[PDB]
Amino acid sequence: IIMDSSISKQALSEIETRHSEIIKLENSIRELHD
Amino acid sequence: SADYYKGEESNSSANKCLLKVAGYAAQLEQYQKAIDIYEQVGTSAMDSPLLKYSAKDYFFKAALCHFCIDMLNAKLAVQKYEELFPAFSDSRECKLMKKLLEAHEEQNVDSYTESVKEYDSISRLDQWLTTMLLRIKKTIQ
Repeated sequence: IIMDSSISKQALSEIETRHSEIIKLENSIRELHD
Repeated sequence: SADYYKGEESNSSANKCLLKVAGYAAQLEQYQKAIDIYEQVGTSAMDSPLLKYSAKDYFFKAALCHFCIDMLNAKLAVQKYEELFPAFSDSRECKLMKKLLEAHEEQNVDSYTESVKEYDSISRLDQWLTTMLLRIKKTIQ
């Protein structure tokens, strides 16, 4: 009636440019370079 | 004023004046003058390094003016522009134009509306651009 269990975790490929810096790319492309 | 500047060798001011007058006229005037002036200013600009990186916008304006007349001539204009300006093909403007013309030929209002909305999500539209897009949309039938 007992079974101890182990776990395995995974990391996340955190991306600086997947949101809020695509808007910053636009602010760098459409605004700064314009 | 553009004539005076051109005769005085002032190239930049004459170019800006011609572009402004053509852009203003296209809204309420026959689009042949707009097409001619846009093509001429693009021809002047591409050789120079000043507006070479932004001549895509002028070609986009000329192509949009062509589209407001008909579609076949718009296809011929875009293929001529890309043949003369190979760097225009990979431009996102060309992809947007291709999707727009495919939707218009397919007579699918939803596809065109979602394409324009997707384009507007990035960047931002202008009063003139929105007006021209609506005008071409109205005559979809």
